[PDB]
Amino acid sequence: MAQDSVDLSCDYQFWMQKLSVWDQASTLETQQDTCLHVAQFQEFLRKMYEALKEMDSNTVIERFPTIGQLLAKACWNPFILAYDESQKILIWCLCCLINKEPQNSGQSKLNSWIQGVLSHILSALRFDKEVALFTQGLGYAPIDYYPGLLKNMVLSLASELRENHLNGFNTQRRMAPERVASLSRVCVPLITLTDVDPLVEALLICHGREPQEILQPEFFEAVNEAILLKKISLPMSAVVCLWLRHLPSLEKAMLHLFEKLISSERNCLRRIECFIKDSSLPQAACHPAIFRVVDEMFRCALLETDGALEIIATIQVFTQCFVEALEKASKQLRFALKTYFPYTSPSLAMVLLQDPQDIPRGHWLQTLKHISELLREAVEDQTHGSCGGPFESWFLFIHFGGWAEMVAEQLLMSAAEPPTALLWLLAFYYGPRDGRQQRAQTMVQVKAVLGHLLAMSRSSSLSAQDLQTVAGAPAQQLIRHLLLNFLLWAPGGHTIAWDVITLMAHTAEITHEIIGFLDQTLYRWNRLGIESPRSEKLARELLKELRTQV
Amino acid sequence: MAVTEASLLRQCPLLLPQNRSKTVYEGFISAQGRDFHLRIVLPEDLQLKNARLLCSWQLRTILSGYHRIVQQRMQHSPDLMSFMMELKMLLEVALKNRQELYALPPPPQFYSSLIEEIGTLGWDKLVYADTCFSTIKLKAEDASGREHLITLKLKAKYPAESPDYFVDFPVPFCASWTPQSSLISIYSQFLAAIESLKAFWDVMDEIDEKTWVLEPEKPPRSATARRIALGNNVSINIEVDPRHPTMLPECFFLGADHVVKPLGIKLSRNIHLWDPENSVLQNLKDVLEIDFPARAILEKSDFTMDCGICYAYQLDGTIPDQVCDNSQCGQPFHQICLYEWLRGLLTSRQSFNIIFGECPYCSKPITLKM
Ligand SMILES: [Zn+2]
Ligand SMILES: [Zn+2]
Repeated sequence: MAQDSVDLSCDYQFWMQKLSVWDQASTLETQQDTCLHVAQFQEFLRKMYEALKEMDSNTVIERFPTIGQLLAKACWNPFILAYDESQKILIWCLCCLINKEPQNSGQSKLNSWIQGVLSHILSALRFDKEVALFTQGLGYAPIDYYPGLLKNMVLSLASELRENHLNGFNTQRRMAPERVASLSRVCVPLITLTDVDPLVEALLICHGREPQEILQPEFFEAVNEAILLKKISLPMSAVVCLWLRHLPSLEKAMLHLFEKLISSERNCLRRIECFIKDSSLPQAACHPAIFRVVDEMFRCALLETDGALEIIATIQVFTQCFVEALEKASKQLRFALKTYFPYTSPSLAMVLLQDPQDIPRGHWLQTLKHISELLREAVEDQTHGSCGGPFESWFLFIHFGGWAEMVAEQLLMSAAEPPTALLWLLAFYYGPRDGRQQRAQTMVQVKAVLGHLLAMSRSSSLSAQDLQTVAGAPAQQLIRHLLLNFLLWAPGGHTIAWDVITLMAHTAEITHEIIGFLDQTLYRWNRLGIESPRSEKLARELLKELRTQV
Repeated sequence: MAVTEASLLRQCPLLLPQNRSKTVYEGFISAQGRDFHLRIVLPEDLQLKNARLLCSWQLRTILSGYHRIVQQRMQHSPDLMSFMMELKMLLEVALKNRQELYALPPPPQFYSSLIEEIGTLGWDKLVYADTCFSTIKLKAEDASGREHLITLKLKAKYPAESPDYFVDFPVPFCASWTPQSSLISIYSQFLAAIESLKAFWDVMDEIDEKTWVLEPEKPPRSATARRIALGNNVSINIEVDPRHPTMLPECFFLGADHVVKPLGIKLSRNIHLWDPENSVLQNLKDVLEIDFPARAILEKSDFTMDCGICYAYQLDGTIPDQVCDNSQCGQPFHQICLYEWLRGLLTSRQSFNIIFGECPYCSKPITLKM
């Protein structure tokens, strides 16, 4: 109960003076301008609809001054009347202004004018003359040929574009580049019209030989947006070529993935996996150009946070999807891995690509122990002919889930006399760029902590305070996560998990982090097919209750 | 300057106005230390929409091709000064492209010094010299006994600027050139770089000897990849790192999905057993736990029977069927790939259901009947 007129009475004058500037978009500049502003116009009309619906016609005169001129100007512009719902709302506004029982001649004139403009929308013969004449003879109404004609109109145009593509450097008939840009502007307001989809796919695949961009960026954005909300459903080759010709559209698409992992679906990796596979990014990222730019936006996010676990998991999912699509669809002549991951020793990647589904559960220790050795070489023995640094070898290692998370659980499986190389790998995970004094201090703390935990596990089901003693910093998240892995692993868990979780969940950030952790872990288990049903049911119940605290 | 009173003097000094009303200019126009004859005529008024411009045959052969641009500039350019600025630029470009025909070195320094320097190297070295004496190529040996060539391309001023060095081997070759340096210097750096990469070479030499390398056939010295064949109708391709050859390679498998899978599994299990102290072969054999054939078929290798445009067998039911009418190519194609290609080229002409064009690989007459 605050404004009710003011913002709207301003927007009214803005839009009315703009419609007056526009009307019918018979030029270039009116067209580009309409296609831009149209989306807001739609919202303006929804608000206007709400306003006129709640009240009634012919009695009140609030904005009845120029509502007529506004709706007319709107209707004769066809880039407005072809956008998503504009027409349906414009009908509604005129249905409200009608009157059942006119008294003064103004109400009758209004109703007549309304019938006139509605008829112009629905049923006016502004089309070619001879084609109109031909049909009446055969006894056809507009409706029962409009569809085929459109269909047959579209296919024509698509062929011409198809032919212009093959005539690259040929003495004939060059499709005038003005018309290609024109079509690109005309497809934009009506992308959610199913009858035109054939035209889009042809425009995107038929790039042409012209070195300048012949399509205008209002077109790329509309297609891109519409692929991501699933309102157009193109085929994959079209979206890959859109990504490859308009890099700011690939940024706006990969940001729309980061909103998916930050806002809507935090730490539900099944909905992220579903989204990524359904989106085409994995299929598109088989192209080295797109994987270097998609990977660069992940790095920017990896640095802005100082190693957020939520980003890491998304990267792991993405990389797992990407792998079985690089594999799936490049039999002979595929790109060499130093071309996607160009900084590290290729050796290392070649190791980390090997899926742990393929390996027996018992031989994971050997493989990790080897990887650790080669990673230690690549970071600490930083000589020429190697990585750029520790961060880069880290950023690689992060891409491959499976390996990075099984580490603690293998230390617990070999908790008696932990191997120092695994301790090294784990300490390296939670912090690189530390220096040996830090890494050593962390490792010896961790070894002492593991000494405490093996003793506590082989003991009975004990309290949570005994755990806060050893927990009691820069090395907290490592110990926290190791202790959570201990809870899920040890059969002493499922009794005292809550006692530790409540105390550990100081803030909301640690809670969210632990939720993420547990989701990642169950995703990882269900993927690798490694499971103890105690931990599965335990983690599911804990996750259920922690999703309530938020 | 701005106005065409001192700026025209300063920017085209050897154009002299003949007429008092400055309408006819005659003289020379300069470009890269070379003066070209030029004679210009305006109308009674200062409009270039119509003007005469004659040149010497020197200047026309060099402004060959750009004739339409110049003709256009005559009509489009507002002032004479800007038209001359543009034509000197343009002339520079036409000269810089065909730099082959237009040059002269400074002999007193050049030809003698280069021959003194090739004597300082030793005439055992030199293997090739170009008639323009621009490109020369020298040879060196490995301690292992391998020949490696180096191409230099020399400018008009050799000792002044760097000469462009082109070499085969796969790490980027870096040559510290000074104005004091000479061919002996860069040659000593080249021998140093050779001796560095010895180990990579040893690896690839051992492989190409004791195994059926397949598709780097007669491989270069740049080549890091070796598609090795094993068993039958399956291969493992192997890329090696030059700095760390003995280190584990990038390897993966082409062929039958049912044969390769157990191999990938066995690899996964043995990868920890890799050791960069043995040989690549001596490591791979015990890692993948199999032996190789030593040239199981030498005659009928996998002659690539793929589209040679799309590089696939099985494009949409279609087979590589359309082939080349040539003994040296014999390259199959697809209808669709080869139709979309030939409809592109400018040379091609289409009868009723036939297109005649050039084979992509060998540029010989090839016919396609739809
Ligand atoms: Zn083909
Ligand atoms: Zn051929």
